[PDB]
Amino acid sequence: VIDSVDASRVVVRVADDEVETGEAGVDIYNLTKYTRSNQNTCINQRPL
Amino acid sequence: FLTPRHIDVQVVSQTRAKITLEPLERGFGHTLGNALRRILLSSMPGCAVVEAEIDGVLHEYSAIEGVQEDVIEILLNLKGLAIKLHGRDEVTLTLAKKGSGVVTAADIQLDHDVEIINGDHVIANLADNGALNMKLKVARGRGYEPADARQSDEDESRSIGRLQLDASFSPVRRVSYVVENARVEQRTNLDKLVLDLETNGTLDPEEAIRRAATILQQQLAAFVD
Repeated sequence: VIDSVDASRVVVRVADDEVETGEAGVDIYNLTKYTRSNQNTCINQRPL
Repeated sequence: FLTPRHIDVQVVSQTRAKITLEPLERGFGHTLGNALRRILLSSMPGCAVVEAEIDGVLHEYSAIEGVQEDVIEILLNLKGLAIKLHGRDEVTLTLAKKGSGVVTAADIQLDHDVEIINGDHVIANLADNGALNMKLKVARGRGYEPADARQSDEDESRSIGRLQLDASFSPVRRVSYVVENARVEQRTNLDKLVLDLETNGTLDPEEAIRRAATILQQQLAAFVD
């Protein structure tokens, strides 16, 4: 389940079925901002 | 020989409104219908957000903390607002909200001369770890104008603080006219106009025909003088 949605990053929880013993919920997804590509074009990620 | 008097305004909805002026003479019905259609789309008084200044961000490309949607998507939602200015030509509005609550068009502070038509229009999504605060500035214009053409009100110091938008205000969206038949028991060649006006709500459909009449009369007066 998603914990918090932000334009910079998004975090999600880990279910109890597919989890380890210690440190069950660990998921840090850092969304990239407007950076320069190889063709001088913009690239970004928006949470949906 | 015949002049339209005491027109009728059939308001079927807040946005879409039809009007039937008068049964005119044959030949002048289709002529005035196509003439009035190009006037309502060329130049009409409207108001929109010209610039928006945020005290938490430098440029419009970088996003902020706490807001789900991007800053560019926030500036793209301000264009869809419908703000009506009765007396004042240029007014400054504010907006501030803190907490896990979505912001809408009704979150703007009320004013005695500023009336917003839509209230269900969302702007951005918030959260508990962040908040937003900005100042809005609207103005009265005639037609479409980009941000690079109206280069004014600058002192070579508000570059990093103030952010400009693309003024694309247009109170009229769709215009449709048909030629119907009417009876007056005076002649056989009678026809009326049914203008299917689609206004976003910034102006009343009754004043749209009056404002479109004085502009056409001013253009035709050059032939007399």
